Amino acid sequence: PIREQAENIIHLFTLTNLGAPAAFKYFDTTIDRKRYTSTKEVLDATLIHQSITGLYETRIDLSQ
DNA sequence: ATGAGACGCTGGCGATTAGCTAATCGCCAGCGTCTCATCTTTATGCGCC
Repeated sequence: PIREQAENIIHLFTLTNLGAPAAFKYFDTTIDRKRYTSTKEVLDATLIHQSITGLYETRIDLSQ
């Protein structure tokens, strides 16, 4: 039914939530958390030194 | 002429689970012949505008 599928579509949003990844379920399908076990890709990413309203963005290209 | 709005351990381990070039050196390399002819070219030796 449509209602249950809506509730479980709602359940799926925690995967797209901001922040730490935590587990959840869709019906009986336990959907675990996707942890990022390697931090090598950050080393050549873009450092974002930040400000309280997110209006004043200062960006640093981590290539030095 | 009342009954909604306020939703979790995760990070830091082990310990699986999975998977990959690279640096060093050594080995070891298809080869055998003949015939036949064919042309060149070189060393030396001989001549004045």
